[PDB]
Amino acid sequence: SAIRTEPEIAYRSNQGVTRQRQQTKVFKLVSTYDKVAVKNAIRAAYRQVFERDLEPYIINSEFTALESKLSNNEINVKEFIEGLGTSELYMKEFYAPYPNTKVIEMGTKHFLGRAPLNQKEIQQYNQILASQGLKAFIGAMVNGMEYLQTFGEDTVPYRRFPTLPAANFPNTERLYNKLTKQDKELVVPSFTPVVKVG
Amino acid sequence: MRMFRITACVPSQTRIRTQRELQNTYFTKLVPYDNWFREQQRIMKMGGKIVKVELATGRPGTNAGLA
Amino acid sequence: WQNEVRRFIPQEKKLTAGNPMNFLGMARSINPAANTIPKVSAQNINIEASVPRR
Amino acid sequence: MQDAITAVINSADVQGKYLDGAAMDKLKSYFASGELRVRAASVISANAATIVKEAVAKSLLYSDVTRPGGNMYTTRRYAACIRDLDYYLRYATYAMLAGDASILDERVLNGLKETYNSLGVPISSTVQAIQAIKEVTASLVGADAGKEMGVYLDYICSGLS
Amino acid sequence: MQDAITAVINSADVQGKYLDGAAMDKLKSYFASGELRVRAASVISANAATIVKEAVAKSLLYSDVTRPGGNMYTTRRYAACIRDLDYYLRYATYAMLAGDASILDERVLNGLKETYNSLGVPISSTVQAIQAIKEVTASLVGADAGKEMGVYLDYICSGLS
Amino acid sequence: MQDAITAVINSADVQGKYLDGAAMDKLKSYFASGELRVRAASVISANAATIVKEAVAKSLLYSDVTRPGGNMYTTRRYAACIRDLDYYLRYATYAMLAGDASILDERVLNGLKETYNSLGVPISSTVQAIQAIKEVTASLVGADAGKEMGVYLDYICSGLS
Amino acid sequence: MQDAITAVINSADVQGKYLDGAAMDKLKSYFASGELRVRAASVISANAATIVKEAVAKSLLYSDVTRPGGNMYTTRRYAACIRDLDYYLRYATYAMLAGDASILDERVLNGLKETYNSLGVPISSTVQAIQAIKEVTASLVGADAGKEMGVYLDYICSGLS
Amino acid sequence: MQDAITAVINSADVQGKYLDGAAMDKLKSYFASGELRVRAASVISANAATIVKEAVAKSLLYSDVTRPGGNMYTTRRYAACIRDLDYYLRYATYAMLAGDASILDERVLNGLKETYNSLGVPISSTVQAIQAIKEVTASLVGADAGKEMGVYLDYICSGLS
Amino acid sequence: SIVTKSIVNADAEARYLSPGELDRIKAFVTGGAARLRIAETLTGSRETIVKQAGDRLFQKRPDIVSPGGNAYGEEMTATCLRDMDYYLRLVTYGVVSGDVTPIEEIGLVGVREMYRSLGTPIEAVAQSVREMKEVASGLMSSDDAAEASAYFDFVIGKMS
Amino acid sequence: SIVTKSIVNADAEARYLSPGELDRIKAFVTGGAARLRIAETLTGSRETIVKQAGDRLFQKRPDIVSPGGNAYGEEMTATCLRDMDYYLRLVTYGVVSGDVTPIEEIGLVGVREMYRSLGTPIEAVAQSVREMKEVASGLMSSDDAAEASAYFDFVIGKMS
Amino acid sequence: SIVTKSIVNADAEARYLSPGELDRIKAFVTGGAARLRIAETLTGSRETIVKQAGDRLFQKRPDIVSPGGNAYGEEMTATCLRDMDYYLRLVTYGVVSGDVTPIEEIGLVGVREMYRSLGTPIEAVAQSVREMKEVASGLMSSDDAAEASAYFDFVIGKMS
Ligand SMILES: *[C@@H](C)[C@H]1/C(=C/c2[nH]c(/C=C3N=C(/C=C4\NC(=O)C(CC)=C4C)C(C)=C\3CCC(=O)O)c(CCC(=O)O)c2C)NC(=O)[C@@H]1C
Ligand SMILES: *[C@@H](C)[C@H]1/C(=C/c2[nH]c(/C=C3N=C(/C=C4\NC(=O)C(CC)=C4C)C(C)=C\3CCC(=O)O)c(CCC(=O)O)c2C)NC(=O)[C@@H]1C
Ligand SMILES: *[C@@H](C)[C@H]1/C(=C/c2[nH]c(/C=C3N=C(/C=C4\NC(=O)C(CC)=C4C)C(C)=C\3CCC(=O)O)c(CCC(=O)O)c2C)NC(=O)[C@@H]1C
Ligand SMILES: *[C@H](C)[C@H]1/C(=C/c2[nH]c(/C=C3N=C(/C=C4\NC(=O)C(CC)=C4C)C(C)=C\3CCC(=O)O)c(CCC(=O)O)c2C)NC(=O)[C@@H]1C
Ligand SMILES: *[C@H](C)[C@H]1/C(=C/c2[nH]c(/C=C3N=C(/C=C4\NC(=O)C(CC)=C4C)C(C)=C\3CCC(=O)O)c(CCC(=O)O)c2C)NC(=O)[C@@H]1C
Ligand SMILES: *[C@H](C)[C@H]1/C(=C/c2[nH]c(/C=C3N=C(/C=C4\NC(=O)C(CC)=C4C)C(C)=C\3CCC(=O)O)c(CCC(=O)O)c2C)NC(=O)[C@@H]1C
Ligand SMILES: *[C@H](C)[C@H]1/C(=C/c2[nH]c(/C=C3N=C(/C=C4\NC(=O)C(CC)=C4C)C(C)=C\3CCC(=O)O)c(CCC(=O)O)c2C)NC(=O)[C@@H]1C
Ligand SMILES: *[C@H](C)[C@H]1/C(=C/c2[nH]c(/C=C3N=C(/C=C4\NC(=O)C(CC)=C4C)C(C)=C\3CCC(=O)O)c(CCC(=O)O)c2C)NC(=O)[C@@H]1C
Ligand SMILES: *[C@H](C)[C@H]1/C(=C/c2[nH]c(/C=C3N=C(/C=C4\NC(=O)C(CC)=C4C)C(C)=C\3CCC(=O)O)c(CCC(=O)O)c2C)NC(=O)[C@@H]1C
Ligand SMILES: *[C@H](C)[C@H]1/C(=C/c2[nH]c(/C=C3N=C(/C=C4\NC(=O)C(CC)=C4C)C(C)=C\3CCC(=O)O)c(CCC(=O)O)c2C)NC(=O)[C@@H]1C
Repeated sequence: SAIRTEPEIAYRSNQGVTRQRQQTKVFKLVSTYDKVAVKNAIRAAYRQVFERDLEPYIINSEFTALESKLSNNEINVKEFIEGLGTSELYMKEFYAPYPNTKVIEMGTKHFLGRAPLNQKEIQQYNQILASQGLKAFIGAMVNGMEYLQTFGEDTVPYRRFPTLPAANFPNTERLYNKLTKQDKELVVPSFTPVVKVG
Repeated sequence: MRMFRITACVPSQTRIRTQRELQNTYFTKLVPYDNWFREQQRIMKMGGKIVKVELATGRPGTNAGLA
Repeated sequence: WQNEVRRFIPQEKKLTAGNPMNFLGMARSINPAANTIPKVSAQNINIEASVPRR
Repeated sequence: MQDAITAVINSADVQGKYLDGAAMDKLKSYFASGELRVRAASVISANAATIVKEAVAKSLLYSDVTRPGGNMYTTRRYAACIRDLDYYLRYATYAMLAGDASILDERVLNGLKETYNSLGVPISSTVQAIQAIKEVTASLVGADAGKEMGVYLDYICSGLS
Repeated sequence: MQDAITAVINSADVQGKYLDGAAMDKLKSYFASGELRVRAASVISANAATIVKEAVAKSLLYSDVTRPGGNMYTTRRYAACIRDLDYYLRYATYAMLAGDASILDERVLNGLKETYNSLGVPISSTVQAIQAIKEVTASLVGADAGKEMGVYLDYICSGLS
Repeated sequence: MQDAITAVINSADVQGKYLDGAAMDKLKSYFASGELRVRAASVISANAATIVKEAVAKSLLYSDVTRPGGNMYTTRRYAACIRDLDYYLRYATYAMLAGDASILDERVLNGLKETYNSLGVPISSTVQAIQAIKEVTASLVGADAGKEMGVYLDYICSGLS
Repeated sequence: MQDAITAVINSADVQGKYLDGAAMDKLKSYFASGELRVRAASVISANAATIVKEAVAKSLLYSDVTRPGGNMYTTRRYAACIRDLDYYLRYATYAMLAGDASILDERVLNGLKETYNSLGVPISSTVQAIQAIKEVTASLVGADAGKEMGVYLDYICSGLS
Repeated sequence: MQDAITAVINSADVQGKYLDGAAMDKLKSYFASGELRVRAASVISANAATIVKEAVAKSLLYSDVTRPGGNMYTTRRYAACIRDLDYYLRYATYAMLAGDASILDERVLNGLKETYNSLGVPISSTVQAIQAIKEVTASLVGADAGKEMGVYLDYICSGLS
Repeated sequence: SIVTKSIVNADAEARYLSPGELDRIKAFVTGGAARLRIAETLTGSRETIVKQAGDRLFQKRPDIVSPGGNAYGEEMTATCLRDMDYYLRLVTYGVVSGDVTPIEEIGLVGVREMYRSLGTPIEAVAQSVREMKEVASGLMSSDDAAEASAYFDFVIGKMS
Repeated sequence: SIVTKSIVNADAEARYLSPGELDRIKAFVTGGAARLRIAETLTGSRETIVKQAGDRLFQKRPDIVSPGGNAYGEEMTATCLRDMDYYLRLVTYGVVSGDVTPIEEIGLVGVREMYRSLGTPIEAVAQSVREMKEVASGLMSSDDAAEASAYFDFVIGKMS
Repeated sequence: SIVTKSIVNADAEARYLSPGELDRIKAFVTGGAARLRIAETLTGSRETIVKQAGDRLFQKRPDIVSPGGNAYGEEMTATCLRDMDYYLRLVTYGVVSGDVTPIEEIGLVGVREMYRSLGTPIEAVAQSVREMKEVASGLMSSDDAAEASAYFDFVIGKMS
């Protein structure tokens, strides 16, 4: 119906979920013989974990040992991602300048690819941060069931576009649509309970 | 840090994945000690068979200096 | 010609469920039997065989 | 989430006392309604595809939004729409079994407004869709179970409005 | 507000120079269109009651909002909806005479979605009323003169959505 | 993992016929035993920490295993042994629920004996700890349920040996 | 984050000169603080659970907050409040070692007010808890270290309130 | 705002139907209660100040809220609190006249929660002050009229809680 | 609540409720009269169960009441009996709800951290709720004793 | 050792050891003579420290050795004194190492699980090590009392 | 304070402070030490000044302490002396601040609503603080009595 003029043409051309869901590349380390593909997966892992290339934020590559083990294929991409998480660079750029709730947000963005699911997950990961630091936090969230059901042992994590539960997709959208160090506010501070127990 | 090396065979029981899957089906990986119990629980929940496991790093029965 | 003079204390706050003041009387009615003071000095004990071994 | 008996338990818990006679009377009221709730849930779970089929046919098809360029166009978005009404009907069945509309504003309405605003989803078109589900389920299951389903479905409508 | 000619002037003033040849070409394009804009504005101002009358008749009567309990019920609210559509048509005529869709987000769409959300006004019913408005207007003033009315009424729809 | 019923299904399915009378009798036997299995599960879930506490007290405490030079010296290795025995009790309770030791083969015994040989863990001392768990839970749940509970615990012992 | 020594280093570096006499006597003030701060950190890390324990005993325990209805009610919320006070005490100790509240307003206070408003956490009750930590630390570490600890804790109070 | 009669009228208006027997005997119930409501109105309007006087005497005098540091300290805050209790009593009398709580919904409880949270007003002490008003007016105006005044003051308490 | 638990499981599996869960809800919604009778029995015998189980606990473990113990004074004993009344109320709530989720949400998550902060022996709290279970099963009918002892059993298992 | 802590930090950040931690290791190997002195003095006076600190622990908390507690009987207080001697040897190991890593990797992680399985009052064990700190500070030189009591105080903080 | 009243006046009149007004905050800060002397002598002699003021009120107006009165009781005289000391605190705050602003902001705004809620005579409490003025003029030096008694004249005129 109607004449369908150019302003609303440009509106409805990008209408629903943005095309970045399909216009990406999933980095699966298929074989370690292709050293070029190994290097591509390693740089993609750097970009996924630290939201950008880590060239202006190193003296030299401190993960070169992890690159060597990954190229020799006695560690997997899951262990490479865990080694990136349990590193001084990740805590310098994502744990030192942020409160622990923001650390939960940025950690699940970089590692699980999506926003925190619920207040139960927030409480669990906050308890792990309060008790054992961030290394056990990264280890738990990487060795959890969801990481292996989505990515597995050979796939670099990517930005995910979930449907369930509620607010997970918009909080993921607002967590990924802002670029690095854009603001210090909390996209998902906590989920307000509809019923207060006691 | 006294890590393990394991070989495990993890099949897929719910999906027929059409790309290459030996690199996450039959693999040899270095697993740290404090992560190894959780990793083994994860593999046995996912249905994998631990073919081989050994302490390739460190000395067994150490009391102190395990870091 | 009587006069109603109130008190420095307010009205007493009504005792509720979570406050253990309502269980003070039942604790008194229990009156739990404490233990005698143990007369052990631990200088005469020797830690090489009094630790059990099985 | 919270159902009717957990609502009674929490209402006793916030004041700290045990369950008195009025709490047991509300419990027996929920126990009387449980037969109707179970049979309505079984009927909706059996026929759940037909309800959203009839609702989309009654309120969404042959319109500007499914004419090309609209949000109901581009079949991925149509399948997401069918999935969204399936989600609405399933969580309304959950709230109908519960007897309390806490699951609706915990696991559905949380962020749904700005989800649809970010995705450009027509809000009142969705509201008309859930109302289409409302009279389809009312004609399906009856007046009283349909009344309860209507309560939770237009609770979803009022939260989405 | 702003029109096409002051949009040319402001685009010159942002970059800080004078009016170049492309600015003169855009101005002369507006001067060429201005006769059609004036004629269409005169026709719409002459027939403006008939457009809203036929649009409400073909889009709003005999509906759930017009049945009691709905938003179109209660003659005060009915005449307020008529006055709202009169405002939409008058400001769309302003925008068509102007040549820029700045008057809509400066004088119509500013807080309008918040107004209708707080007021419980059906968004899709208002949108389809605007669609009836632009269909009647395009049938009245022709396709070429109705193209700009379609631009600005669809701009109202896109802002209000 | 598998249970008794799924073991019956798989044993029928490998030779590819329907359930014969022997399979029906085995299913009847498991359905009869399920009452005792549920009550033993509740008793063990009550006394999960008590059983492992009494078992490690009666088997391994004040011995060469927990003395310096032993494998259970230091709080790290004590907590590891306590966690190992607790998971043994929980998974043996799971096998007692299921009526089949496939969960023991698939989730307790694969990669465990070789891990213990890699860490130098005493197989005989772990076996004696599991026997102590067996005697404590046999005295605590009864002889009838303790029979199959000890059957699964000796299955764990035979897999570990 | 930054401490006082890197604060004067960065203040020298932003204007681009070397260390001058104001930097000299500021560094002399920080080194003179010195021993007192590291001894206060040692005794706080010594009796770390003690301040939070009798701080909750002094301020929060046996009141309507920890009675049913309050936010200290239920064991999960109690453990969460103990976790929050351990966070506050640890970060106040960190700011005490630093000599600046950069770790306070950069690791704690941003987002804390709005997440406490989302969770319904009583700001005044948390303030009284922080005052209890201030009093017990003043009783445990001395006078000068106690009052600079009080400066950091009521900086937390001023940021949160 | 609506009373019981116009609440019945508006409910039947949204229902789109005439007054059935439920509307008629609810109206007869209001016409029965009207004499009681008028007499209670006369008594409360006569004793408007004294009810607040004895209620604040038996609720929050010589207490910590009247102490310095409390929120009823200073004459400004004290007279503001007395005017607040006067507002609560007058609007409870209005709702008792109406037979409906819409006046308390739109003119009292609207914004009062976050207003008192911004002011630091003690909610529990305010609620028990309203409870003291309830006991004084129940002792003054009678049992049944006091019961309607009590249920409206408890509606104010539940809205403020 | 059993309805809440079945709804949570169906939501986790992203499906409608199974007929087994649905006729379990039917069986609960018919048989709830016995469970509310158990709840009225516990509510009527609230003070005597706590009193007798407290006396039995202080006989079995007199070093929570000795000098140096956690619950020394009469006020401390009153706090002990207050915690006993708390857990009896939670067992009543679990009996009414048909599932242990209210007990978990109110008084079993972080109980180890709470009693670590308070210095309280949680094995002695497990002994306390065990003696409450023993007294309730003593003064309750045997099928009702088993029904209440399931939730008492869960509380004992999560404390210990 | 703090050279092991510095080697962990250097290897984790994948670079050579910083000159800061170089001269901290220099300070450690200069002060190692005093550390060794404190080690053999505590080794010589282990028995008087453990006996006096156990006595003061029993005056502070008499419920420990009363009937019903964890340590009732000469057998069950002998194992408590043996636990105290274990922790004293761990403190000597930590003092002679320079860090707290051997103390935490022998006896502080998993110790809550161990003493929870044993039913032990971990706060009373913390008070026991407080009394050990007091007796060792009384028996030992005042200048080294701070450096030994800091490691005792680490044990207090990790244990309480 | 005089500075805060002048700066509120200047802020409302949309201007900087007038040089006469800066000259008068200048005069206030030069002459401020005598105000501190007034504050410290009233703080030193607070109990005797309120003793004499209350006693002479009870002589002058026996209806206040008569049966049926608001201040009949022993309790009621005690809370009357409370109000007396409150207004003494306000006068000390005012002589420190150099203006009537703390007195009006704390104890004069809404005071008629409070005292008609309580039934107390505002003319009687004005007589009370007038008696505080006269005994303060008796007890304290004559030159500072001008300022102190003047602020007392403010509060009696504003209150009566
Ligand atoms: C004959 C070819 C087959 C058939 C077709 C059939 N389809 C419909 C209804 C609809 N089809 C669509 C299709 C699309 N939406 C998209 O975005 C795209 C890709 C660009 C397509 C292809 C839609 C939206 C509808 C709904 C109605 C509408 O036009 O919006 C019908 C009508 C069903 C009804 O009862 O309304 C039919 C008949 N049916 C057959 O049996 C043949 C196999
Ligand atoms: C004969 C009596 C006269 C007449 C009437 C007539 N009215 C309409 C259409 C409508 N009338 C209303 C009225 C109301 N809306 C309200 O909210 C209220 C108060 C309760 C009233 C009274 C409305 C909304 C309509 C719109 C259509 C609808 O059915 O809702 C018509 C139909 C006109 C058409 O072309 O559809 C007619 C015929 N007309 C006459 O000539 C007599 C004088
Ligand atoms: C003797 C000359 C006077 C007297 C006094 C009187 N006062 C009360 C009780 C109250 N007085 C106050 C006053 C204040 N609150 C404040 O915050 C301040 C400073 C800003 C003041 C001055 C208040 C609140 C009360 C109520 C209870 C309380 O003490 O807080 C009484 C008792 C009245 C009663 O009914 O209990 C009396 C008798 N009587 C007089 O005639 C002189 C006025
Ligand atoms: C359908 C008739 C109408 C409509 C909607 C529409 N929705 C989507 C996609 C999404 N909807 C949601 C919302 C939810 N998340 C939840 O957790 C719940 C409750 C359980 C809901 C309702 C989300 C997160 C998405 C994105 C997920 C996805 O993979 O799509 C779309 C598709 C957009 C796209 O680009 O795929 C559409 C079209 N739009 C209409 O016009 C109808 C009125
Ligand atoms: C078919 C000729 C015979 C056979 C097949 C069979 N294969 C599997 C499962 C797997 N097959 C592979 C092999 C590959 N994956 C790759 O990516 C590549 C190179 C591109 C090869 C060669 C793997 C890794 C698996 C395991 C993962 C999976 O299951 O997808 C099975 C299933 C075994 C099971 O039950 O888990 C079977 C049955 N078996 C026959 O009898 C045919 C003769
Ligand atoms: C004494 C301060 C407190 C106390 C002690 C107590 N301990 C036990 C039992 C054991 N203690 C240990 C301790 C360790 N093993 C290690 O490897 C290390 C680190 C080097 C330590 C600290 C162990 C293993 C046991 C188990 C017995 C055994 O050694 O075989 C008991 C006995 C409890 C029982 O037998 O069930 C006691 C009483 N208890 C207190 O209340 C004092 C506060
Ligand atoms: C206790 C009966 C005896 C024993 C125990 C002991 N275990 C460890 C460490 C580990 N044990 C396992 C084994 C398991 N993996 C599983 O999946 C399961 C069942 C669910 C079990 C039981 C693993 C993987 C570890 C290493 C991981 C970890 O420690 O967290 C130790 C420590 C060895 C060390 O050198 O630190 C010990 C001592 N040894 C004995 O002497 C007891 C008789
Ligand atoms: C304790 C003084 C009072 C209080 C506490 C309380 N806190 C929570 C839960 C949370 N608190 C936080 C806050 C932080 N995020 C950070 O990053 C930091 C600093 C590192 C802090 C302090 C968060 C994220 C939570 C949620 C996660 C969790 O529960 O651990 C609660 C629970 C509320 C709920 O039920 O969800 C409570 C009760 N409330 C009081 O009444 C005490 C006076
Ligand atoms: C008295 C029971 C307790 C309390 C009272 C208190 N209230 C205020 C001030 C305000 N009260 C209101 C309330 C209303 N205004 C309305 O118009 C209506 C409905 C018609 C209501 C319910 C408002 C808006 C205010 C703020 C405006 C004002 O300044 O008066 C105060 C003063 C707070 C201050 O900072 O001055 C107080 C103290 N607090 C208590 O402690 C008593 C228990
Ligand atoms: C008695 C058998 C044992 C024990 C009791 C004891 N408890 C306390 C104090 C508290 N207990 C709680 C517990 C709860 N809060 C909750 O919300 C719930 C679930 C509904 C529970 C179970 C709390 C909060 C306290 C703190 C005080 C308060 O009432 O808020 C004490 C006092 C410790 C103190 O230092 O005051 C004691 C002694 N101690 C034993 O030895 C028995 C094993």
